[PDB]
Amino acid sequence: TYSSLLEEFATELGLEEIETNELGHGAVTIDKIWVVHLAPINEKELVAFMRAGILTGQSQLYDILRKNLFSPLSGVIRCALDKDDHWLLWSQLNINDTSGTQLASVLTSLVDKAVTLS
Amino acid sequence: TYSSLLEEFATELGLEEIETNELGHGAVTIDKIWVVHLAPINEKELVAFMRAGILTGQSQLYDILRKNLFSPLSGVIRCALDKDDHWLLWSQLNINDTSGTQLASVLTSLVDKAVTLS
Amino acid sequence: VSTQAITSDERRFAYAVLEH
Amino acid sequence: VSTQAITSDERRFAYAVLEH
Repeated sequence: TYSSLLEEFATELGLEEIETNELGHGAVTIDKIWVVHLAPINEKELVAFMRAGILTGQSQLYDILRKNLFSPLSGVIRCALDKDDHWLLWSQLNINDTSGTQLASVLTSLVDKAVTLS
Repeated sequence: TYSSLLEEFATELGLEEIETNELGHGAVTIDKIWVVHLAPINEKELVAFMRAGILTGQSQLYDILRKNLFSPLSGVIRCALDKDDHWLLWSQLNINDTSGTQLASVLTSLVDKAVTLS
Repeated sequence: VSTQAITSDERRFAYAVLEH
Repeated sequence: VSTQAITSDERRFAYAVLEH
């Protein structure tokens, strides 16, 4: 099903078929600027993630930390910093619970949050 | 099972039986200083969480953000800030996947991380 | 884990984080 | 979501975040 999930995400988005390596890691490019990495991470779950560029200056820190609470809902977007101090955003999702169209939805959220930090 | 989970956490810890309200919210006190709140949050999952007190001064911010990455593993501890700028830490766990002794384990981790921030 | 069962002004601080 | 399929120096930045 991780591969059936990518089979369907590719459909709800007419794209050739997402090439994965041996760790099922794949990537998609968005508005030509954003690379979203997709990867199974456990037996039950995948990660979608991406690089978004530098920390404003400071104190978007508090604002993310103030929103880094738990949620009843899937697809929440989380932010970390890079070794080299770029925002990294990601979401982790139950692979069986997640339709191809939920995934596209997470990615849009991913790319919204980056636009806003960047 | 959320109630069977608390039934077993109470055992692996000889405690009377954890009183919950109508939202199954319960609490435990630890080393006499730490209150750990337990609550079902979804149909599949619970949250364990707690207050830990004030932000050093600054820049433990970056350090948490640098560690706010995704993980293959359950029971990871996450940190937010309070309205009133206290650390809040929490972990969210699949209620069916989680033994009473995994839970005690999360709580110890919860309380370790607070001691270290506080 | 070392200690045991109770609460106070958090069925306040709790009750709330539980939506915030 | 608006665009489509590829990658470059991230089978590096990726390959790595995938353990870090």
